[PDB]
Amino acid sequence: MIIPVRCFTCGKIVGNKWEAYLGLLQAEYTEGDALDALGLKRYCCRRMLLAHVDLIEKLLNYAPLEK
Amino acid sequence: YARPEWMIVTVLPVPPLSVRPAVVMQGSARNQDDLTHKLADIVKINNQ
Amino acid sequence: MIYICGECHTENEIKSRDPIRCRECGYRIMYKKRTKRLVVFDAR
Amino acid sequence: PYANQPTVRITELTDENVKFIIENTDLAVANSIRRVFIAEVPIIAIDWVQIDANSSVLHDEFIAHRLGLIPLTSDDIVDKLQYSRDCTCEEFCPECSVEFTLDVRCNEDQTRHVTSRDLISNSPRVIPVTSDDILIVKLRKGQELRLRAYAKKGFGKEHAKWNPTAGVAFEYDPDNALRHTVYPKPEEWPKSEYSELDEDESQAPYDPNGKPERFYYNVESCGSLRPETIVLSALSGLKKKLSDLQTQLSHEIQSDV
Amino acid sequence: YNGFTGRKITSQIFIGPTYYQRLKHMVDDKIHSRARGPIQILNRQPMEG
RNA sequence: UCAACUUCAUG
Ligand SMILES: CO[C@@H]1[C@H](O)[C@H](n2cnc3c(=O)nc(N)[nH]c32)O[C@H]1COP(=O)(O)OP(=O)(O)OP(=O)(O)O
Ligand SMILES: [Zn+2]
Ligand SMILES: [Zn+2]
Ligand SMILES: [Zn+2]
Repeated sequence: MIIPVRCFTCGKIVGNKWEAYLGLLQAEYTEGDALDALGLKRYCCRRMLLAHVDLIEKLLNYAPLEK
Repeated sequence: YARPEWMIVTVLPVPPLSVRPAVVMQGSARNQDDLTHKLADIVKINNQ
Repeated sequence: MIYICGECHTENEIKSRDPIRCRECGYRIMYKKRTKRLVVFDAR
Repeated sequence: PYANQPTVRITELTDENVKFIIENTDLAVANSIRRVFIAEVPIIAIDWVQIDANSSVLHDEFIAHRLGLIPLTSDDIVDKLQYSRDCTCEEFCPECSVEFTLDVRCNEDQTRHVTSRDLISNSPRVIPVTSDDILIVKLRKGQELRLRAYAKKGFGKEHAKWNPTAGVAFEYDPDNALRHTVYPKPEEWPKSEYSELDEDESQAPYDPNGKPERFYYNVESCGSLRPETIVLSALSGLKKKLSDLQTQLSHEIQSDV
Repeated sequence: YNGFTGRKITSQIFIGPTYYQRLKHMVDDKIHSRARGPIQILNRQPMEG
């Protein structure tokens, strides 16, 4: 739903890297090159960003219960 | 222990209420067991 | 209590034994609204 | 009949990483040092959350989880702070905990990214490793997150939120000479970064009298503690565990006498 | 490397990222115990479920 | 704190 803080396997913080990952993907960088630029080295951490599905954006489309 | 005449039904045994419990909902209503309804039918026909 | 409206999201106060209809929108789905008492969550 | 004298050589030292080599040490001591890196180095993390208002899509305990996983600078005061159990005061106080507050509302139309930057600490030494930022939640217009949190000292044995390190790389015998791992086809196996072998030789010759020594460590910090002080705190904590064990052992021996 | 002792595991182990699913069957929903609890009306025997 | 029925899952 939202990018997890900390990779499950090791615990490196991956929560701060999702917006930068998306921006690098918009730049031109391939997924692997963007992951390298963010500093993700072990495949455990690269799985976190590479396989993440951001549903929080779809959930934000619904209007809040209390405005 | 068993005479052939006793096989023919002249008196129908009515089971106790333990055999046919009254099924209670919310105290608002009391459904009756299938046996109670069948015995009611039998009593009606017998009275007729 | 105070019930938030389902559609117009405006809090309306409905007494007991009163029909559930929001004033000014008429929607029939209200929500009870979060409690004042606070619950502690362990971050674990 | 006595302990060997270990030696340390630090190869790399960066704000996020310490690469070092420990020589003339036992495998058990080295492995337990690594184990203490992971699990028994104290750190500061949020363990109490009280959410006054959460209209975000994520439920309250999801928000609390994410807040707990957020690293917090614990370089100096984690040694000063006491555990909540040790502290005399009921619940939590400045000595046993640190207080954070979050009051964010998305008044504007554009989606508001609540970050670790929005967490405000009562004591300046603990900050959420902000000096991007960890994203706690995204708020649509009209959605608000208000909460108070208390961060306490603890170590990774309690919960992984208190792990001070990301990945501890531990290797010994880079070229297989003790044959602790027996390769079915040695040539197919990639050389280690610490390997000193020539490219032709897949494995070093079997050393019958050898013992695991010259352990290689790479300790990556999560940012809460500096990677050097993770290792120093681990050594000190292991020494303190041994000293407590010795004190209890002496007391029980005296009792038996 | 063995986590408890630090020694290399002799047999090299197959590791990789595989997708795993959490099925809805959880132990907390299944654990059950009975001791002189509620009893049915007709059979006067322990209830079901 | 009822009971019948159905369907869907678990071995
Ligand atoms: C091995 O035999 C067992 C038992 O006989 C018992 N059992 C299961 N279903 C039934 C049933 O409908 N009726 C009756 N009477 N018994 C039943 O289950 C059988 C096996 O079934 P399975 O073949 O699916 O076991 P996997 O081989 O599949 O095991 P995985 O790798 O998933 O753990
Ligand atoms: Zn990782
Ligand atoms: Zn309304
Ligand atoms: Zn205190």
